Amino acid sequence: SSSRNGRDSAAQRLGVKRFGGQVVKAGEILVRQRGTHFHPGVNVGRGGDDTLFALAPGAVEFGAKRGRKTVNIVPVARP
Amino acid sequence: AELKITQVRSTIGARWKQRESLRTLGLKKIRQSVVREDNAQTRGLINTVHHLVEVEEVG
Amino acid sequence: MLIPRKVKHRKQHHPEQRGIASGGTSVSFGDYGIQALEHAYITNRQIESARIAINRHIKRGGKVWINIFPDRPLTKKPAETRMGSGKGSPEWWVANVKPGRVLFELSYPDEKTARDALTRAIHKLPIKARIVTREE
Amino acid sequence: TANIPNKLTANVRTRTGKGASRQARRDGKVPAVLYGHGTDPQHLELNARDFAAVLRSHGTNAILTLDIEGTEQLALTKALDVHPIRRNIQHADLLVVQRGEKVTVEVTVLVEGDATPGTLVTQDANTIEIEAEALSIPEQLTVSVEGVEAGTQITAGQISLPEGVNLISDPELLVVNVVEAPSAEALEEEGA
Amino acid sequence: AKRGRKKRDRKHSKANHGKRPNA
RNA sequence: GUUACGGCGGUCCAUAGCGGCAGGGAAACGCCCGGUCCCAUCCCGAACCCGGAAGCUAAGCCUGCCAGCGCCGAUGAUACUACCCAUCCGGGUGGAAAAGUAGGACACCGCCGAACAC
RNA sequence: ACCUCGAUGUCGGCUCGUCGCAUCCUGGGGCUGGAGCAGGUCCCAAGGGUUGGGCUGUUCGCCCAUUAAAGCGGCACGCG
RNA sequence: UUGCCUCCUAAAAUGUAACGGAGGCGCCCAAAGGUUCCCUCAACCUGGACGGCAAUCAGGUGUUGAGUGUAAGUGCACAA
RNA sequence: UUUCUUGCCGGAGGUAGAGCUACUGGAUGGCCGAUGGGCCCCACAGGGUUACUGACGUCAGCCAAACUCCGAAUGCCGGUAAGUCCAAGAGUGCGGCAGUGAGACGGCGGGGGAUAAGCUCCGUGCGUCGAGAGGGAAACAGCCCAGAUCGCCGGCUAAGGCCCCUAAGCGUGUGCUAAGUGGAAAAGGAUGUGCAGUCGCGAAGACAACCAGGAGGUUGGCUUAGAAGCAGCCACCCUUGAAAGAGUGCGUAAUAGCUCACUGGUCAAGUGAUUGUGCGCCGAUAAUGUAGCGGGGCUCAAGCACACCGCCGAAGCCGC
Ligand SMILES: [Mg+2]
Ligand SMILES: [Mg+2]
Ligand SMILES: [Mg+2]
Ligand SMILES: [Mg+2]
Ligand SMILES: [Mg+2]
Ligand SMILES: [Mg+2]
Ligand SMILES: [Mg+2]
Ligand SMILES: [Mg+2]
Ligand SMILES: [Mg+2]
Ligand SMILES: [Mg+2]
Ligand SMILES: [Mg+2]
Ligand SMILES: [Mg+2]
Ligand SMILES: [Mg+2]
Ligand SMILES: [Mg+2]
Ligand SMILES: [Mg+2]
Ligand SMILES: [Mg+2]
Ligand SMILES: [Mg+2]
Ligand SMILES: [Mg+2]
Ligand SMILES: [Mg+2]
Ligand SMILES: [Mg+2]
Ligand SMILES: [Mg+2]
Ligand SMILES: [Mg+2]
Ligand SMILES: [Mg+2]
Ligand SMILES: [Mg+2]
Ligand SMILES: [Mg+2]
Ligand SMILES: [Mg+2]
Ligand SMILES: [Mg+2]
Ligand SMILES: [Mg+2]
Ligand SMILES: [Mg+2]
Ligand SMILES: [Mg+2]
Ligand SMILES: [Mg+2]
Ligand SMILES: [Mg+2]
Ligand SMILES: [Mg+2]
Ligand SMILES: [Mg+2]
Ligand SMILES: [Mg+2]
Ligand SMILES: [Mg+2]
Ligand SMILES: [Mg+2]
Ligand SMILES: [Mg+2]
Ligand SMILES: [Mg+2]
Ligand SMILES: [Mg+2]
Ligand SMILES: [Mg+2]
Ligand SMILES: [Mg+2]
Ligand SMILES: [Mg+2]
Ligand SMILES: [Mg+2]
Ligand SMILES: [Mg+2]
Ligand SMILES: [Mg+2]
Ligand SMILES: [Mg+2]
Ligand SMILES: [Mg+2]
Ligand SMILES: [Mg+2]
Ligand SMILES: [Mg+2]
Ligand SMILES: [Mg+2]
Ligand SMILES: [Mg+2]
Ligand SMILES: [Mg+2]
Ligand SMILES: [Mg+2]
Ligand SMILES: [Mg+2]
Ligand SMILES: [Mg+2]
Ligand SMILES: [Mg+2]
Ligand SMILES: [Mg+2]
Ligand SMILES: [Mg+2]
Ligand SMILES: [Mg+2]
Ligand SMILES: [Mg+2]
Ligand SMILES: [Mg+2]
Ligand SMILES: [Mg+2]
Ligand SMILES: [Mg+2]
Ligand SMILES: [Mg+2]
Ligand SMILES: [Mg+2]
Ligand SMILES: [Mg+2]
Ligand SMILES: [Mg+2]
Ligand SMILES: [Mg+2]
Ligand SMILES: [Mg+2]
Ligand SMILES: [Mg+2]
Ligand SMILES: [Mg+2]
Ligand SMILES: [Mg+2]
Ligand SMILES: [Mg+2]
Ligand SMILES: [Mg+2]
Ligand SMILES: [Mg+2]
Ligand SMILES: [Mg+2]
Ligand SMILES: [Mg+2]
Ligand SMILES: [Mg+2]
Ligand SMILES: [Mg+2]
Ligand SMILES: [Mg+2]
Ligand SMILES: [Mg+2]
Ligand SMILES: [Mg+2]
Ligand SMILES: [Mg+2]
Repeated sequence: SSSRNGRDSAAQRLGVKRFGGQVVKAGEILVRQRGTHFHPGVNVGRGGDDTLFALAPGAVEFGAKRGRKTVNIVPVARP
Repeated sequence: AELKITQVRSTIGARWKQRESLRTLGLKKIRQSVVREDNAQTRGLINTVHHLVEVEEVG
Repeated sequence: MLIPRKVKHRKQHHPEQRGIASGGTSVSFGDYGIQALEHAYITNRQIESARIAINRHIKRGGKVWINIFPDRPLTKKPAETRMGSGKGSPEWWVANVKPGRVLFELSYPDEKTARDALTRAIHKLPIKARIVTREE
Repeated sequence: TANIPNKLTANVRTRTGKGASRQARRDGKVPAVLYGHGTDPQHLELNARDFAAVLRSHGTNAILTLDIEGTEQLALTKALDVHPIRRNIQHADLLVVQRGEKVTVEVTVLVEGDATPGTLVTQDANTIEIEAEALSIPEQLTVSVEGVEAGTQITAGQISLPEGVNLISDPELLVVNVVEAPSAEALEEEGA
Repeated sequence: AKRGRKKRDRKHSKANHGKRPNA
């Protein structure tokens, strides 16, 4: 007459936060995730909870490097 | 080549991109028509609202 | 009765019962088969009745292939009870059938007896089916 | 034993798509594609009625002589996409072929004759793969059952294979297995 | 269930186009 | 510049892999010989580390050829789908797979050094 | 949980009905494993009829004496 | 049943309800923290006294099927 | 103009679909054949025989919300070129004043329920009602059409319609229906009818009707009283041949007989069988009164399908 379940946790709002070709500031976090689904690419660092962030200003762009999806920051030219 | 677009249906019950495509075409009421160039932007803009308008080329 | 020895989850959603059978639409084991034409939930009750019908009709020697398995459980909450208090306990088993899927297949020497046993089986099913031969 | 190619007419599909295919299928025509070493996937409508007629007369595996707008080509049916229910042929695949060309194919195997009465003959593999020339392709080949002894298996390696044709399947693929006819107290003991 | 069937089916008129409130 | 060379790399990292057959030892790359010294084994100079040039293409390395396994893979059709018609059925216009077939592939590109006419 | 909580009175019996037929009797039949007598089953048929008591608050139900028969239901489980 | 965490529902961004479907948490480890360097498992075949498929030894095959304190998910053999 | 729309460009997904020898589980039938099962010679060595059970493996066909070697359309994030631009009366920021926080049905995707509810719970740059008048659906918040500034004794249309009620067609052409189907319903039954597709024979005369037959080996062997061919087993044999069936139905309970499937005949052209459909039939069945077209009436269609030709029709659009 009772359900032995009915509990869940809060949604953590994970996922890609900046997509390809998007200009970011240095320090912006770019994708929140659990494991390493996206590996840190060139000029992109990885946080303690596996959060990828940008170590330099530029444009986001994804890639594959030896069978590993990677995220990179590309230096846009100064006008 | 360029087209004339005449609105035949109305926007009651119409979804929002359809009404906005009609507004972007510059026509507001039924039986109102506009004339415009036959590029890909217009072709898509009327592809959205083909059920609401009718078009014919000039010449 | 055909019952799976265990299912990973014992309370699933109702099988989506749309589309045309893509897999399992040909007669391969025996020479004549029963091939479906409507979406349904063929329970193990129907399958057992149909198989016994075929065996009673042919009754001598011939192979009956039940190439569908009832392994999807439909639950039913106990009677006289209101809505709520969670999902019920599973208490019958089902194969999800699409129009196109050969349900039963038969191998037997002659023609008319085989056809008659197949239609005897068909009468026990909740769907329209047709007898299909090993050739195009 | 050369098989005479069958003469169909075909004409190039003007425009492609599911709408075009549905319309053509609605006008009693079959959409099909030529390919092979002709290195040109060529999209051809052909008569549905004549296609079905020649497939009846000479099975799935039969050479055709296609008349493409006057040009004359030799073709061989590679695959047929058929509806599971309405059973109409939807699409056809046509390798281009010429004389003296070995090609791999799948040929139906129809057991012939009566067996010894106490047991039933049952085929597991109805089709056997063979390597054979374009014209010399057998539409069907037979396997012998004439009063076998007690239950025994038959494999592709002991079949009377035609001349000019070569087995492709591994010789130890079972085709027809004679299995003892279930007794009264054995037939209804399996299935639950 | 005559009332329900007969109300539910008058949605299939030409002027209603297979739809009607309360089905 | 030539190289049946040695390194360091790259490629939405197998079209590059596995396997099979046939070759090579210029310098190189290795194996090989020893443990005096740095250093080392949860025991072992097997490994790692240090010294040497008696023997070798048997491997590693590299070269050539095989499509047997693994990999890649269309065109067309189909599934599915957005929007729109459409009194259930169903259809039209755009997008379009997976599987399968034709086939492809025994990698390609770069920068330094070695020997060689220079 | 759709109307009714600034009120839609709740069981059984009485009185009075009214309609359906899914027929209890009476009327017309087909098949019978229907000789007759008497039945079984199905079909057609709604004009009229369809009892009085004991036990129980009883409906239901059990029984007693009959009867051609002692029909089943809808109507705010008809009717304060 | 009430707070937290993980998954499915949840319709390929995020988010998404029900007394919907399944489980965990209220800790643990002074190393199970930091850095430096080194290594590759599980399983299978073959050969070995106890010793049996199974315990430790040796040869081979083995690219991830083992393991990751602890649920589940995302990860990790470049190794976490 | 930052908003929104459309085209193009740069992205990340794991849904629909599919696949599974790519994993985790389920799961069908074969094949070889263990280990473990029994037995012989005879030991509990060893060897082989046997319904063995039959690890593993392998062939073929499959299944999954919490499976994935794969995998869209849409949506979403950004950029970019334009569009609209005497307007969307658009974004964003600050402030003053709010109301709201009981939603409903319909389309599509789903959970709960019995893949019930005019049920309940979610998603939707989905709609309408709420908060919407006008036209259609007989009447009928939520369905279709269309958004009411006012006036007019003007015109054109939309959904729906054009025999009479009732505005406009008892419209034209070609077909279908006999059920008042149209104007409710299922499994399933059925020489209804139209069209299309193959198949067996067929003027060397076939299907029907009409006659002569339907035999010799020989009542085939099974438990019983007779299975003889007609309870229930084993299946498909020769001679005359044409015509004889290990004998088709009745019935003789067993036989017999009546017959039949099968050849000979006079007869005179079609005759039998499927498959795809277009319309119909039965199943069909409740209680105040026809009462499941709104009515009259309609097949001499006013029914249905396909083409075409007009018209009527709103507070929509135009005219003043
Ligand atoms: Mg979560
Ligand atoms: Mg850390
Ligand atoms: Mg931490
Ligand atoms: Mg779904
Ligand atoms: Mg299938
Ligand atoms: Mg599948
Ligand atoms: Mg049935
Ligand atoms: Mg009912
Ligand atoms: Mg509804
Ligand atoms: Mg490879
Ligand atoms: Mg050398
Ligand atoms: Mg040394
Ligand atoms: Mg060598
Ligand atoms: Mg080497
Ligand atoms: Mg691959
Ligand atoms: Mg394609
Ligand atoms: Mg309809
Ligand atoms: Mg593919
Ligand atoms: Mg409610
Ligand atoms: Mg009220
Ligand atoms: Mg009240
Ligand atoms: Mg009052
Ligand atoms: Mg009162
Ligand atoms: Mg009152
Ligand atoms: Mg009364
Ligand atoms: Mg009656
Ligand atoms: Mg009566
Ligand atoms: Mg009577
Ligand atoms: Mg009688
Ligand atoms: Mg009278
Ligand atoms: Mg009393
Ligand atoms: Mg009464
Ligand atoms: Mg009352
Ligand atoms: Mg009453
Ligand atoms: Mg009263
Ligand atoms: Mg009173
Ligand atoms: Mg999501
Ligand atoms: Mg989504
Ligand atoms: Mg919500
Ligand atoms: Mg708990
Ligand atoms: Mg650690
Ligand atoms: Mg440490
Ligand atoms: Mg080892
Ligand atoms: Mg844009
Ligand atoms: Mg894009
Ligand atoms: Mg992508
Ligand atoms: Mg997922
Ligand atoms: Mg699916
Ligand atoms: Mg599972
Ligand atoms: Mg899935
Ligand atoms: Mg605009
Ligand atoms: Mg405005
Ligand atoms: Mg505003
Ligand atoms: Mg509240
Ligand atoms: Mg609320
Ligand atoms: Mg709501
Ligand atoms: Mg509601
Ligand atoms: Mg829904
Ligand atoms: Mg629910
Ligand atoms: Mg509701
Ligand atoms: Mg909704
Ligand atoms: Mg209100
Ligand atoms: Mg209104
Ligand atoms: Mg509104
Ligand atoms: Mg609409
Ligand atoms: Mg007019
Ligand atoms: Mg109209
Ligand atoms: Mg009136
Ligand atoms: Mg008039
Ligand atoms: Mg008309
Ligand atoms: Mg007339
Ligand atoms: Mg007329
Ligand atoms: Mg006419
Ligand atoms: Mg009728
Ligand atoms: Mg009627
Ligand atoms: Mg009906
Ligand atoms: Mg029938
Ligand atoms: Mg008919
Ligand atoms: Mg007898
Ligand atoms: Mg006889
Ligand atoms: Mg006769
Ligand atoms: Mg009328
Ligand atoms: Mg007007
Ligand atoms: Mg106006």
